[PDB]
Amino acid sequence: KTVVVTTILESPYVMMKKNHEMLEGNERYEGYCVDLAAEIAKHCGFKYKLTIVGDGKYGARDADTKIWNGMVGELVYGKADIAIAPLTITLVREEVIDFSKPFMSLGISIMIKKGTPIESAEDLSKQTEIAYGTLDSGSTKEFFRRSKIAVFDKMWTYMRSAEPSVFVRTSAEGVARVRKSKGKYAYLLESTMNEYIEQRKPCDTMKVGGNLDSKGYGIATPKGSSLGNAVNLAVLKLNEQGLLDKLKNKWWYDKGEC
Amino acid sequence: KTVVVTTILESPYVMMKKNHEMLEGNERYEGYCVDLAAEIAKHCGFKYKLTIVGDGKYGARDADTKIWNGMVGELVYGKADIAIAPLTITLVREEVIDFSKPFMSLGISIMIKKGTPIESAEDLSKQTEIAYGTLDSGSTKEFFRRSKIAVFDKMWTYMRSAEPSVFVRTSAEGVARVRKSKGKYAYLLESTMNEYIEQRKPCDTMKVGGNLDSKGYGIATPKGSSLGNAVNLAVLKLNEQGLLDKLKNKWWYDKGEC
Ligand SMILES: N[C@@H](CCC(=O)O)C(=O)O
Repeated sequence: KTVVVTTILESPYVMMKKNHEMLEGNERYEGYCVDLAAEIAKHCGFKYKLTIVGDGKYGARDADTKIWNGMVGELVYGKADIAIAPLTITLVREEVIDFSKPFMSLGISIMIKKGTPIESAEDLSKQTEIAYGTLDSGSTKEFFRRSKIAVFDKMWTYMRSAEPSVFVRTSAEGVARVRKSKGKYAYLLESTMNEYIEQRKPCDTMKVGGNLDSKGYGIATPKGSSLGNAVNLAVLKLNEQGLLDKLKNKWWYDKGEC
Repeated sequence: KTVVVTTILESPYVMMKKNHEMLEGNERYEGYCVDLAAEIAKHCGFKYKLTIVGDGKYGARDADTKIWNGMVGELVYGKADIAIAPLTITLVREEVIDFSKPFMSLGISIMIKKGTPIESAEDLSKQTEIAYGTLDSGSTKEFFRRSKIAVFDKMWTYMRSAEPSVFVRTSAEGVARVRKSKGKYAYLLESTMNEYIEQRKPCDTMKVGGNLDSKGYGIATPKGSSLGNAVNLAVLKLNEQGLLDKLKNKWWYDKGEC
């Protein structure tokens, strides 16, 4: 009756502890989602096993094979009982798995190298010297592609045809590109990651402007799983009790290096 | 098979149109939730009738009789098919009705008459000169009643017993009390409402400090209703289409006076 939890190595959600090689089982891991898993399991009265998603992906459907990858695939295909991770609640995912109400909110945001003369999306859109882009797939890119807002439409037209490519293959790549580009690249990404990186050495990036959209991370379970009802109530309780806000502070701010 | 929508008069979510006595049915109303209802109906392929909740309340469960009032009551007891309203998703409500993923975020916040020497809940809690209260039969009051967070527990202990009563029957009543009390009343209400009022004449109130919590409004249906899955998908679709932010921007900000 041990619950198999799928999650992903993404800081500060799930990280290998300092001495992890000398440790076993759930004790190898630390982070926001590790803490959150422990609290959900306590509330629902279950034992569980943390497992890192085999392919290191969140969950997208291949247009050709129709196969779901990532944590969503592990749920869809019966390999895990619950995903506890920074997994964005999207329409296509909601169609195939069940989600709790969100445990954390986020929106698209702008990361700059400190000293970059940019304070908003409008600022980016009106100029050319400072390049800017998104992950080469997912929620952030799709936001721009689809936007009917003039500023964002202008930004998309620019990003889609910019040379060399302004797209990056991973979050770490986007962050590195801001850091290496001497103020000549701004990266559009989730607020949560932006805010986390801002609190980390070498303390050379900053989040600017308001968020461009709004979405949430949810706990996911296989469609119709009986675990879903209980974990959803657990999320609502933990939020109301102030525990979710505490955990955010714990992992983003309390020991911020900046 | 007309779907009966319960809702509530609350600006800018649902408002009486100017010539409403000369108007019929759904055409009597305007606002964010009126627009949202139309969009959800369109996505979901139903006809509907907007109805204003009979008792003018959001919804709470009486501790003695255990009966639910407000919009929640109308869903619980079978008097409406769906609520499309600024209806906060809470644990106690989630137990008795179904909710979509949130279509708007909010937190409890403090409204003051401008120059009132209060910057935080802590400030309110440490003094008695400036009275403070909340809306009856809503999630803000239920939050304080249930809170084990020390500062909020202290504020509830005060509010529950304050004379004369610090509680109001409608959001508009709390706002008027703030405006008429020469800085000696502060009103605890949701950030969304606070920010709307802050940008309306006579421009004499302000939101102070950070939000006290973080939560969201959901579209609600009776537990197990078939409309639920569909309406939830609609909310996700509308968010991904930019329509929720469009409506927010339309009814807030665009309508600012101050
Ligand atoms: N949105 C709240 C009402 C407003 C309040 O309680 O401040 C509810 O659903 O009860």
